Amino acid sequence: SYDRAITVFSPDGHLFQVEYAQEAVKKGSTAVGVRGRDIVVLGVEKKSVAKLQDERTVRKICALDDNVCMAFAGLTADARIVINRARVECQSHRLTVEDPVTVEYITRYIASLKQRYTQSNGRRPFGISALIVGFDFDGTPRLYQTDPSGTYHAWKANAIGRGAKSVREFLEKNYTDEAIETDDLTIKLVIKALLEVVQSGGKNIELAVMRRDQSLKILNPEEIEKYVAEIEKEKE
Amino acid sequence: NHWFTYNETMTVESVTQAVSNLALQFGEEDADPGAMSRPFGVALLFGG
Amino acid sequence: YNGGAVMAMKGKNCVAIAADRRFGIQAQMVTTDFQKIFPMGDRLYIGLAGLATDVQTVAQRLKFRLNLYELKEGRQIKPYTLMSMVANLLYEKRFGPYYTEPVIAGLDPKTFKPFICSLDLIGCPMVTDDFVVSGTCAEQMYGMCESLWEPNMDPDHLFETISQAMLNAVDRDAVSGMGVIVHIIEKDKITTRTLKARMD
Amino acid sequence: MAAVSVYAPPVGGFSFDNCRRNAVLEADFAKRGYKLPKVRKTGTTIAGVVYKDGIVLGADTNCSKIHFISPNIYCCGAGTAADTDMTTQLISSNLELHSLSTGRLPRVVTANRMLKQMLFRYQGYIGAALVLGGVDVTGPHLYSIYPHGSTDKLPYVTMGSGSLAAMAVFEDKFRPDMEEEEAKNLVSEAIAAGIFNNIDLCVISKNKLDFLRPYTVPNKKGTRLTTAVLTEKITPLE
Amino acid sequence: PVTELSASGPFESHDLLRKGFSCVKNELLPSHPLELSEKNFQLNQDKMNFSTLRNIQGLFAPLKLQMEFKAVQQVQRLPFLSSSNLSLDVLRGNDETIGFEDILNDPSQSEVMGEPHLMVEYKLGLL
Amino acid sequence: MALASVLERPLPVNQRGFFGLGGRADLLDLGPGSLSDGLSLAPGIEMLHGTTTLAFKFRHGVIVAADSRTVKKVIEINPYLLGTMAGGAADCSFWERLLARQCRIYELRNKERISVAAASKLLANMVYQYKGMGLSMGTMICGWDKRGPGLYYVDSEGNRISGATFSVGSGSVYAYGVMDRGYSYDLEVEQAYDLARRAIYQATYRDAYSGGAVNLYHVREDGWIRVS
Amino acid sequence: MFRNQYDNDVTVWSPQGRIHQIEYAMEAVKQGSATVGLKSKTHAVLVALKRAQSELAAHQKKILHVDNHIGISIAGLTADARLLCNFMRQECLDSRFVFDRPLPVSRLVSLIGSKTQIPTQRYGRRPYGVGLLIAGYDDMGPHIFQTCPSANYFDCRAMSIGARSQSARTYLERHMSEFMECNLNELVKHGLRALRETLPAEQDLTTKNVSIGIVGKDLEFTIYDDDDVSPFLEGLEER
Amino acid sequence: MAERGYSFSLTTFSPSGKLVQIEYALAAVAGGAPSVGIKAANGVVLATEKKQKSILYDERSVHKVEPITKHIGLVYSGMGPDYRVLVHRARKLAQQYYLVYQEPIPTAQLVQRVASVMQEYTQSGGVRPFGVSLLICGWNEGRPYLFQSDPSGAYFAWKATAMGKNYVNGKTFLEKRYNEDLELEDAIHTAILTLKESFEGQMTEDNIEVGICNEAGFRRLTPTEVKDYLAA
Amino acid sequence: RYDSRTTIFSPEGRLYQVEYAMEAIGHAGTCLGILANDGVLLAAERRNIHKLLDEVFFSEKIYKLNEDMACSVAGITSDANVLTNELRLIAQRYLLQYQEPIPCEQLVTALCDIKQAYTQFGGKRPFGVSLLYIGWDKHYGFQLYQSDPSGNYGGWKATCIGNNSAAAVSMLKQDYKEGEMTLKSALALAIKVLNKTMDVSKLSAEKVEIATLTRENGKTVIRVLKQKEVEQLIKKHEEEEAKAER
Amino acid sequence: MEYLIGIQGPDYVLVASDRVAASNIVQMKDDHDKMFKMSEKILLLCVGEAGDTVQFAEYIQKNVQLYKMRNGYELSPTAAANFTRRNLADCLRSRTPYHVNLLLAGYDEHEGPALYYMDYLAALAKAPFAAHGYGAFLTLSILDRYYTPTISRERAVELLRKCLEELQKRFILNLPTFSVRIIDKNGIHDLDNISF
Repeated sequence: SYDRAITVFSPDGHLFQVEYAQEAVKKGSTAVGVRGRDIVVLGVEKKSVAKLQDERTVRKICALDDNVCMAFAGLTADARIVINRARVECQSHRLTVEDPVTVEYITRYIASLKQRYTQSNGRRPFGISALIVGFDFDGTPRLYQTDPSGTYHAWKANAIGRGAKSVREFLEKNYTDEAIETDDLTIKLVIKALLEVVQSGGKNIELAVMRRDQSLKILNPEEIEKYVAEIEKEKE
Repeated sequence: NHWFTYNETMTVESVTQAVSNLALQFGEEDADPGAMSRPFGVALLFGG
Repeated sequence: YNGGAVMAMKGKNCVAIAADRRFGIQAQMVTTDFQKIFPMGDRLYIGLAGLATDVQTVAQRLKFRLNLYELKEGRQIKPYTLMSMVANLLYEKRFGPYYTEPVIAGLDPKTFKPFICSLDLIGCPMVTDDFVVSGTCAEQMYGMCESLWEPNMDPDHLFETISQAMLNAVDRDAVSGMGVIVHIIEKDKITTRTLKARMD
Repeated sequence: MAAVSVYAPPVGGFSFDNCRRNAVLEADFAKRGYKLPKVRKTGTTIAGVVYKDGIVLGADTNCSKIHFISPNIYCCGAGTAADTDMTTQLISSNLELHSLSTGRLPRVVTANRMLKQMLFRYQGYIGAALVLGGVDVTGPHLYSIYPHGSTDKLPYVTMGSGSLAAMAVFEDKFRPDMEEEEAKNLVSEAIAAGIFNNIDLCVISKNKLDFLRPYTVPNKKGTRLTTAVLTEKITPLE
Repeated sequence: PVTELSASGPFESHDLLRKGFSCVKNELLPSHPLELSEKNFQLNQDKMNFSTLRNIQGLFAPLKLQMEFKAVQQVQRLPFLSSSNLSLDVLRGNDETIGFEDILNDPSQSEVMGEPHLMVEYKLGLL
Repeated sequence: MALASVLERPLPVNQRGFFGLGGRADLLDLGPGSLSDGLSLAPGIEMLHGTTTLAFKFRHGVIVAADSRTVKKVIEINPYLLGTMAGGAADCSFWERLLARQCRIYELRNKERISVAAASKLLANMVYQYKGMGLSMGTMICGWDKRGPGLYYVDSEGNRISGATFSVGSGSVYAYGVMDRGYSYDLEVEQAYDLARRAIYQATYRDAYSGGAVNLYHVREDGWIRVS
Repeated sequence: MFRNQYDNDVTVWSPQGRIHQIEYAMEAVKQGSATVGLKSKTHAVLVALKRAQSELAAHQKKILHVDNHIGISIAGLTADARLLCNFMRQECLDSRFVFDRPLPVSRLVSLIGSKTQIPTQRYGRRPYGVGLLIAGYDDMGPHIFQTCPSANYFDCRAMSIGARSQSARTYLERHMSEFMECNLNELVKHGLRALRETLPAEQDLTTKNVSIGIVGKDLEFTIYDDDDVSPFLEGLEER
Repeated sequence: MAERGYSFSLTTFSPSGKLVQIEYALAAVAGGAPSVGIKAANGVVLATEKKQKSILYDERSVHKVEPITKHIGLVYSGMGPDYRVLVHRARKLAQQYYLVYQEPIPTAQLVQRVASVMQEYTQSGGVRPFGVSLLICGWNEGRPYLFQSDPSGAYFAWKATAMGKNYVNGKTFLEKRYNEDLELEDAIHTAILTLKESFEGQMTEDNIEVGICNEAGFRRLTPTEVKDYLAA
Repeated sequence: RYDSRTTIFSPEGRLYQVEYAMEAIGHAGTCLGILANDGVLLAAERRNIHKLLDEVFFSEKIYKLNEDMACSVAGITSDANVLTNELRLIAQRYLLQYQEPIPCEQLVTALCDIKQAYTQFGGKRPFGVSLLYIGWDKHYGFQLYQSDPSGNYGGWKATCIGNNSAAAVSMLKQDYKEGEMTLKSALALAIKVLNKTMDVSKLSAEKVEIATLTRENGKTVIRVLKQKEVEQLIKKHEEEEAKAER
Repeated sequence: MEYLIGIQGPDYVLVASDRVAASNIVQMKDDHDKMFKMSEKILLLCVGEAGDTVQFAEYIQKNVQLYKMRNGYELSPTAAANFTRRNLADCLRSRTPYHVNLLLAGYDEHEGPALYYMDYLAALAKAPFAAHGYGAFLTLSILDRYYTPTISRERAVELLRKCLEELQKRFILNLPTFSVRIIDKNGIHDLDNISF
């Protein structure tokens, strides 16, 4: 009839411990994923950067295979666990069927792992939600999202984390077919969505793009600042 | 599994019975680990 | 296949460990020319004659255990303790052994007293104070070592004697392409010499 | 490192890898004359008798074949050298634990049980044939344990290569309740008859051994006892 | 010839990258006569002791020993870290004997250990 | 009872029928015709065997052909995927029925059909698990996926070869010869060559046991057809 | 009031010496719908009342087939009834396999008793919330057994279990002196009149809400449902 | 005294990071019989107070000062059964070290392995910490060792220490009278005096226990030897 | 909703038992790590400073894990012993399989996976240990990592854990020069910070242990400074503070 | 009837392997690649049983790629060689007669070229040149007679052709077409098949 147990329904029919894990997700840095035509983009805000930190070690965009990528929001240690399991599963699927994982296959596997941890009130759910972008083996760009309960959906553009609602409103109002025509417009649309929650933009923004038949490429701060400068020019 | 073993389509009621055998196995967690430990919170409508 | 031959002798406050090298060979099948002598410490060495794959496996597992021991105990291992670790590993096979047969040759890092040893493939150690041999040519190696070894040698006489024993043991009138590598451990330095028979 | 292929934690004990590999490899090498390494054996004459107030254990020598198991129990071994060494060391440490808990100096029957049950556990695959002998509050006890796990409590026993000559000498000249010198000479004589085509001697005596004082750990020490060249390379270190 | 291919239903799934190199061809005849005798030795010793307790004293005796064994083995350390089995040894009687499992191929330094979560949730029966 | 249940051994002492180092042990081994039927996961020396087969890729598909007829020489895995027989009849039939079960489960989960590479790899894994245990398979998986026409030879010895021309059987040496082909043959011209090749097998035989016509095949993009 | 610490678990004895989760499981049996079992010298019939939410649903399957000579009628939780029915069917198969003969009804019921007694002592379990009316036929004649959530079983001349089954039991106690020499038709009619006694004065037995299962000397266990019950209901005088 | 159940669980930190069930196990140690360890220049002394203080005890039966090997010895203050179970384990660990390395275990290595066992017992839940803090005295490499392992599994190397009842006053006494150049005999005198500080009446050789460790190895003094030391 | 288990989220998504585990370090001794251009260092406050405590193993807090790495724990000491043992094991397992020394972040990641496993499965207390790692590898050179009871690591150029870590971090952030640090200036900054944050007592080279990691002739050299050098550093700092005053 | 061969130069590694997959129960074109790309600058050349070699090389490839995915950088040729040695040792003992002969070629920016021989018992040996399969001793004698450490890519290819032609002289046989590849600081490059 309450929370405090993972496997107990409340009289309204709510499992509140899973919902509190999703509360844990809603505090993390905002992650924005936009699915383009031939490029798929991921962008995470670098919330409260410390100057004496190796930023390479606190990155929230990761490569699962050569075609699949993933950004997360939530508790970072849970995310590390889930990411490494997903990497092993990508390689194991390649060993099983020779074919690269479809982005749905690895999204489904990640969700099944999180769903295993939402059972058995002697375990603790993973307090992360992931944005799994990628390209299928036949070249279709994909963007999926899993959440702590083990539930995944396919999106055109999405945001998770703190300020996901404002960014998702911006994306709904601004994601069209004319914002997707080029790779550059997709990148600038992700940066513009992230600039809706990021103060002092450009230096708190972590972009990584993945073009078709190419590996994940993290954009260095110089390229990101060039894109932000282009955005301000286009503001006129 | 039914097609492999018996070379025919499983009837609607038999599919529903197999899913029910899976779905009624809650509680009793320390008996067959990997069991569910609570009722499934989903109602299904098999139409065939 | 030739397992090889590893030898060790004692001098005066110095040890020598030697193994054959196979300079010129284009053999095939299982590996023949392998690395046989592994530094296990500042003044501690192990020679491993036998199947090449098992020599490498034993060396790697021994280094695993030795590195862990030296980190936990914060001290440099002693030759006799290395003997006992090697015996414990070799015996934990025992039913399906490693086809390797080691010799330990080192200097104790308190009084720099020579230690030499030789185990079999399941780890029964033989600690002598004059010389040890290990390999498929132990009979004539033993004969030559008995005929040439003199007590209280010095580094140069040790080098000469161990080189002569190896060369005239693997001889078979076939020292062609047969090499000998010799490490001479002393309190101050370690001198490695790779040498050939003059006949060639 | 977290290997991907590991599900359950590893255990200890004998390994039994290399078993099939060694079978194929030994069949292959034997078909080519390659002489894989062999195990060391210690077949030599070991003998023991019970005199009036103790036992005498004897062996051939250049080595030391008379093992230590307790201040009151000693052992000789024939068979695989590593097997007798490891067997006697394990039972010696077990008897140290036993005595250190009980506060009593051990019993020879305890050592016999440990040895026979360990040798039965490894179904004769540990090649340790032993001549156990010691002295407790019960008196002098001499046993002979065999690699398959069968013992035999005896007044005199011999093992090794000259076992038949030494057994003949014992049947000739053994008498119940000899003196320490008589039994020492008999064991030496049996060994010598077993070798001719030095001799170690271990004497555990009842009146050299106090079974009323509390047991204290003994101190141990240890065992195991021309042509011209062309130097191609030199490389001093340090 | 082992028969038993559950092959009625050989539908089981394995993780290819984690199965390593498995050869069911040779997993029917142990590699050594002593392989299984040593693998299952504490198991067989417990079964022998429970059998003698059952036959001499009754159902209660093995049940209480198994219940104590189950209890102590459960306040333990998560499987990716080595435990001491202090209470389990006191119950089984191994607190004053050293076998060859204790000195050979030490479990405390395994040379290989899996992932924490994978090893924990394998012990939980989840695969 | 509750204690033995809290223990969850089950071991043959905490049960009923134990009278030594074992005894009757709840039924002296006697049990039931299974506890689980199928529809769920759960000395006869005279097994059967096969003879002659072709298969080439194409520009317009993949073309299987077998030594006529009776007996079966081509397994019809599902509408979009074919496979031939060599070695044990039960081995080929069973393991590719299991493959079709896997292919249909895949299609249900993923809403798209399995690729030929994935299907042949699944089969190669299933029969590689029991390598050296006497399985005798000589199948030859062919189909059409998003990558175009596919043709793989999967073997019970772990082999899994991709190729654009395969041939198994007695007349294989004469049938791989006579395979003077081109990747851009017309469909009629392809049927021509496979007919002629199984023929140049049987130009030393005639209709009879494993004899008849050519049991030709054709894997189109929308599933295979039986030409004749 | 002083009861709250001792009734939440089946492993706690109340200071009055009562397990309360057992009694609550017995209530779970009372929450089904009435089913009747009675036997003559040659037949053992099971009559059950089905609920289907009164429209748009096939009714509950209340009489189940266990073997050619055993059939059960359930009242209580359905999941428990299915678990116990799977157990009964497996035990009957095992008997036919090993011994080639039909498992005796009393032996089956004893096995059910042990199986359902274990949850009422163990932690992390709950009693079975289903009560059964087992109708059998073996070498010893017809049999009617009643199994309970408490893991008790009773050999009955006749019995009704379920919701408002006291009225059926009053009828059966009044009329049991003539059950034995009844033939199949009027035995099933007796069961039907008892089941009707478990109903309001307005409602009446129809084909849509009556399920019947007969086992007997010549019959194997057969279940009559929804149109097969008409021969039995046609001759039933009004209330 | 139930801080929101932070007091009753071994696996729950309190909001301030304390584990107030391992410090309640340290209150079992500080309520045990006094122990003293003094590391002299050529040996270590382990003196304790016996709980078996009446005439009806066989004194060849159960001891509080125990040997682990020839060169290592223990005393405890705390709960006696926990001590016994840890002593048999320490003896097993020492013999495993000998069997592997053919050398007696060093004092520090033994202390580390015993402390790892204790730590294991402080982390699971459904189990209880050990109610003993040990003093380990050893002699390795011509150098005495005195260690102390507490119920949490955290060991300390000491020059002198005191456990059990009245151990803060005991440590204060030891600070004023310990000097490094102390010889083993003066160490025995000082250890007996530190025990005599916090002692319940007249002290006999039959209600205290002493064990020394020097080059010759660990040894428990006989009641005659303790009588002689007490007479001076 | 509450804080009795590690396996329970509060209704704002907080794992309170992990936060309490992380609160145990703020009691422990101040461990400080600084990254320079030619080496790394670990400066640790000797918390156990009693009179009768013996002269101990080469360092109380600094532990060697490889030939190439060292750590410096703060928190519960027994958990730290378990964790450093497992660190050494993990490193030797990597060396056994690849015949190459483990890279520093892979070791940190493996230990932090262990710590996270203890914060995720119920009925297991998390490790109240925050570690501080320093090392060198052929990929990224000199590295300094930090780890906290939740299994949550990060690489720094100067960080502090333990008592008064926040004041120390403010001082480092004000005074650490990125790119222009050498090991002597890093040692000066370490003494300065570790002085201003140990204000329960006056700094002396008996309440601090300093270990430096460098590369000399192709080998890593983990070296724990001798007591007679830390005194010279403290004198250099005191003379500097006298000059900067007047 | 398999052939492997490797030649290591000052900045390149040149490997060749025959394209026959005979498996003579089936008729097929040669087409067979016995070189597996473990990473961007590592090749594993495997000869041995049929099916057992491809499975082993694919397992090794998936583990090398998993290392790259987890860690961001790649395994060096030496670390991949030792990982392969350990896995071949584990597979050789699990799988009774299991003859997989390997030849790992690679390039590392901070180690240069690297060729590794590994016999059927998993004994890794870094070598300047190597060869498996038929006539391996004769190829090795020719190479030893003619291999010099500063050999060029063109001269190494020509020496390879010498080895194959001189094996064709001593053994009157088909000598099929050989895949030739080279590994330098720019990755794996395909060269022209040696055909005769």
